[PDB]
Amino acid sequence: LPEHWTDMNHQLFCMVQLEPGQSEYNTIKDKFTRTCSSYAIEKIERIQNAFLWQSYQVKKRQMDIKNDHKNNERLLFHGTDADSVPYVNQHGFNRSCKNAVSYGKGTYFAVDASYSAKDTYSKPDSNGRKHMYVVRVLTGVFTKGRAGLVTPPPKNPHNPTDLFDSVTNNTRSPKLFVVFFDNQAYPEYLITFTA
Amino acid sequence: LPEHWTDMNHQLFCMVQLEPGQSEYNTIKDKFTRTCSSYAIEKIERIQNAFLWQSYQVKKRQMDIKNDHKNNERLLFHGTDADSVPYVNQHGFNRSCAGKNAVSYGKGTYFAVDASYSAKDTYSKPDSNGRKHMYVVRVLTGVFTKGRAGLVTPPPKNPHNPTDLFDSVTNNTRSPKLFVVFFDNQAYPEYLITFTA
Ligand SMILES: O=c1[nH]c2sccc2c2cc(OCc3cccc(Br)c3)ccc12
Repeated sequence: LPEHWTDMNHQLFCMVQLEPGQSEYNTIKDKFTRTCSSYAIEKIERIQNAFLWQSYQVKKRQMDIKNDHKNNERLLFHGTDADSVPYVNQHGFNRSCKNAVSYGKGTYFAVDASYSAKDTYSKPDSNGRKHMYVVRVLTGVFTKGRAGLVTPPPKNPHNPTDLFDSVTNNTRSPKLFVVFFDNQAYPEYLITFTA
Repeated sequence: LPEHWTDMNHQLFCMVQLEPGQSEYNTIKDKFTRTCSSYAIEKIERIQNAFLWQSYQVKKRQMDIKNDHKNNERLLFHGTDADSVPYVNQHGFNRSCAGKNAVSYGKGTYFAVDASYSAKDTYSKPDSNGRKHMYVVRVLTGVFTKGRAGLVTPPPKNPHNPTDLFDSVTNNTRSPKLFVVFFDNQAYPEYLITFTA
């Protein structure tokens, strides 16, 4: 388990509220304020989920072998409703769980926090609180998505089981990625914020 | 990787044809013929898929820790069409590709206790040469309950703690004949039986 995690008294799941003004909080807040500087941050939590981390790291090691390079991970954003937050913290992102799915039936992740900050995604709750994850995503080798995909396309129609790792809206200048498998995304931080 | 697998000389995938009279072949044939005595096996292949095995074994270890001393794994059957076999061999069972079952206990991947169920033409569709295809699958059934057609994940054990889930669902908890799983890497395709009438 990562060095920057804090001790969990022999437990496997903890949400740790970050200390404002320390390097870790500052780094995550800056990623958010790059595009969401008009919002108000209530708190940032580090998600320490040993099981989800384990499964994700196995997939990363496999994708690093398959792709023969270690440039397969991106840090992306995911806005969701308050009622989904406990599920994501414990189980991560589930493609089987309203919004447009124009690039395929997977879990969507934004390059810019401002996109995930839309009320359609980070739905404000009874109190006006909005919720956005900072997510480690194994985007790997990607291609343009399209409606109705249930997996990424093959890299070559001649070898139909050798797949792209993810899809995007635009390969030259991506603003969203879609992944189609359990444990290709690790929810690393939860930002609680208002407009 | 299991020590009795063939050496794949650094390759990550291969299908190994088994020999009749070996215990490994005979136990699978016996498990199949217990309910499919009218069909005849062409061949049995051991599926050696390093990446699927790694991710499955991680999930098994997690479930064994979480459930504390449950037998979490069952050996079940899955009939499918020839067009799906390359994908399953490489990538396993994808709930997003699964058909609606004639009796639906949820939107997931279905596995049968009896080979006879998987042997129905509706699952193990005969190909253009009359070959039918059935996997023998290690499935992490864990702690289960009776499913419902509307499920896209197993239900919670307790409605006041919605994130603490059953591992799988079944048609009948007293006499299970099918199980449904809703997550990737909860089922390892271990053998492929090719068979005919
Ligand atoms: O942060 C997100 N959270 C959630 S919760 C349900 C969908 C999304 C989403 C979709 C996203 O893209 C959907 C989409 C799909 C097609 C065109 C355009 Br533009 C945008 C991007 C980010 C998120």
